[PDB]
Amino acid sequence: EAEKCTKPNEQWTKCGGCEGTCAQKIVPCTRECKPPRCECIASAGFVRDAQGNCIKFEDCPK
Repeated sequence: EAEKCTKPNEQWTKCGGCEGTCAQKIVPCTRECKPPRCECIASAGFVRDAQGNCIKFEDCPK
């Protein structure tokens, strides 16, 4: 109801910074939340490929 982003994955996220991987949907990160801006979203299910590529969880290798 508040998606002001265009490119895929990169969606509006108030607290950015770290994220999750295809092995750690949740990475331990203190109060290191980046300012509000379009970026990846772990709470939704986006993971960063080993190449640091923010992509849906299903967009993972085999």
